Amino acid sequence: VLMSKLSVNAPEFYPSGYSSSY
Amino acid sequence: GPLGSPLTASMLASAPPQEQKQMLGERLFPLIQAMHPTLAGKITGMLLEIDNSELLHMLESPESLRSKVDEAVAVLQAHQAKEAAQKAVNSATGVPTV
Repeated sequence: VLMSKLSVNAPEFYPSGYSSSY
Repeated sequence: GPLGSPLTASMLASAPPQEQKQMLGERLFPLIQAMHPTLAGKITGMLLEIDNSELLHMLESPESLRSKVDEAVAVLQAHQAKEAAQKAVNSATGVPTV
């Protein structure tokens, strides 16, 4: 019953859409 | 001074260029904010196991939305818990001197 979830305890929360490409 | 109603929309446009999805991670903080089980800010870091593109889809669809967030509450509550890496209760305090 100790099954993992869909969103495990991944790293921290950073800028997903880090679109800083000029 | 203090923040009243932490809005996610204006929060985005409230940070420099690259500081777009910087604060409220991708789109989980907004979703978790809605629930606020363990910790929106921290929950986000965990759900961040997926592509910024997936979290967008869930945010526009409660079906996938709760699917990932819900799990977060279970997983994170388990994995992302209190750091029991504290000191031992058997720590000598009194030094047997003269």
